[PDB]
Parts: sequence; C-alpha cells; structure tokens
Amino acid sequence: AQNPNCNIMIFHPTKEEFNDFDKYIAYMESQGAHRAGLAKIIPPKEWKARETYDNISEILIATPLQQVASGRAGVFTQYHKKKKAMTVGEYRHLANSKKYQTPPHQNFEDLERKYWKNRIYNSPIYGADISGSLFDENTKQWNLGHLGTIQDLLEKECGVVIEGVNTPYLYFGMWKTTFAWHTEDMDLYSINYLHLGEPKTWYVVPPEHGQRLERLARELFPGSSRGCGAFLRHKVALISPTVLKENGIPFNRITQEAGEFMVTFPYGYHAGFNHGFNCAEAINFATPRWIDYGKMASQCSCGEARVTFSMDAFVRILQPERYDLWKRGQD
Ligand SMILES: O=C(O)CNC(=O)C(=O)O
Ligand SMILES: [Mg+2]
Ligand code: NI
Ligand SMILES: [Zn+2]
Repeated sequence: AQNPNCNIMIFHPTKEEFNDFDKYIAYMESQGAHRAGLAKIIPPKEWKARETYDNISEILIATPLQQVASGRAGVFTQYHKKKKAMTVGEYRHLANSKKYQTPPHQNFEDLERKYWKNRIYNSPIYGADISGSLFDENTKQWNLGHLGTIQDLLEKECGVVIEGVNTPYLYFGMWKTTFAWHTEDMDLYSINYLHLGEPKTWYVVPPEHGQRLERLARELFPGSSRGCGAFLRHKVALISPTVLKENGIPFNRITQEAGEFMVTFPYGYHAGFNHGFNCAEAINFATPRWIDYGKMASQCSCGEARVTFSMDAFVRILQPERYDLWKRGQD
C-alpha cells in the first residue's frame, strides 16, 4: 500500500503533466496521496493563473463575516456576524490596519504558536464564499473555472442526468481568519489555489481515521452533538493541534503559499487559518473513486447546515433513503 503513514505529499508536475487534470489526480492517488486527506501541487514554472493582480480592488465582498469565538484557546466555536459590504481594496486596507494586521514573528512555527494562543481574543473579518474566478480565460491548465462538472461525472459514472451547476468561489482572508473542521459537501474533493498574499496553514485528518475526529468532537462539543448527528457540517468547531495530540488523533499540517494548489480528498477532515491578507479560489470536484464516498456521506438534517441548490440532486440520487429527512432540513 502506498503512503501507509498517510503523510501529506507534495507534487511538482511538469508542464506536460499539467495538461490533463483528471489524469494527474489519478497519478497522485496511485502514489498514495489521498491517504493523507490533503496534497500540495506546485505548478510548473512556465504556468501562471493570470498576468497580474493589479486590478482586483473593485471586486465586492457583499457580506463580510466577522468570526467571533467562544470557548477556550484550543477548543472553541465560531459564529459569523454579517458586516456591511466593502470592496476588496477596502478589505485589504482593513486587513493591514493596526487592529487586524499580522504581528511580528520569526517563522511560520512562531506564527502558528501565536495563532493558537491568541485567536479566541480577536474577531477577524473573512470575505468568504464569493462566487467568481480570478483565472484568466486563456489559462488552459488547472483553471478552476474550467473543470469537468460533478453533474457530468455522476452522469458519466452512473448514467443519470441531473440538474445543477458547479462554479468556483473566492475567499479574501486576513490574519486569524479561520476555517473550521469539516469535510466537503457530500464528501467531495476540493481544490484550492492561493492566488496572492500571505500563507494559509492547513491541518488534516486521514480519511481512514475521520471517525476518530468525529468521536472526539462529540466529546468536546457535547450540546452540539445532541442537537445534530452531523454537527461538523455546520462548520463552526475548532480543535488545536495540541488537543488533537493529547487525544491521540492522527493528523498532519502544512503551510500553503501564494502560487500553490491544495487538493482535499473525499472524507478528509481539514481546518486552518490565514497568516495575513490573501485571496484564494476553490471549487469542489469529483472522480470515479468519489462515488462510494458520496453514497456514505453523513448529513445534517437539523437545519443548520443549509447548502447549495446542486446538493439536492446528489442526495436524491446517491442517498434516496435520506432524501426526505435531509430536504426537510433544507426547507
Ligand atoms: O480557504 C478556506 O477558507 C477554506 N477552504 C477549504 O475548506 C477548501 O478549499 O476545501
Ligand atoms: Mg476590480
Ligand atoms: Ni474545505
Ligand atoms: Zn445539523
């Protein structure tokens, strides 16, 4: 078995290997990458997402979210308070302000220590989940707006034609902005490209150990667990690496820099934080190997998780028994 310790693997494709996206994902899995839950792909030196980032300031962040924490430093939840709209240029200025800017630090490890020590005492503002793309239309390789759609994959694999669309989302981050422990909707893959700015640190649990994380989470968030049998679908809970180590949960960590792709694999729980002002783009995707994960994916039916239009068909076709209850949660 390749990669039996479930380490995060880093790949350096040539320009020739960068042509066929599906084929390269399948190559990475042949070397065991998926066992980690997360892989890093460094594009060939010849490649670029677009020519410059000089003209992005007038993109609108219609609903910036202030991420307010509750709990203790290593075990907390966050809720998202809606703020007034602002442009990317306004947001970048805010991120760089004395109130919100990255503190002085020695290296990424020192910054990670400071994040876990101090995150809960601040409420950073995140521009998340903004439909759109920063890839130039002329970028033909690994353009996250031109991937094969999940609906087309399901149709190719299973023969059923379904409604729905699949488009990318932009994320504008600042110091301490945080992504809570989660897997993707319907335990899909994700791909994330860091277009610009400061790094993003990731933590990930191997798919084969995801239920260990879930059991810890039920212990650590016992009221949330009673409220919903899939409450990590709410995307609000944080657990530090120190706490995961204390409880014997297998995980790994890596820092993504500007110009790098990350791929999350089906049922790979992940969480993380931004180091300073940055912009990422991400999208879900599927492969043939995903189908079995989609069929087994947990679902939130309590009403909190509320998701896209396009998840309807996935639940309806892959999880018909669950469909009725899940849809009640959506309505
Ligand atoms: O970058 C972020 O805030 C969150 N991204 C992801 O969870 C992802 O790409 O799967
Ligand atoms: Mg603009
Ligand atoms: Ni994710
Ligand atoms: Zn729920």
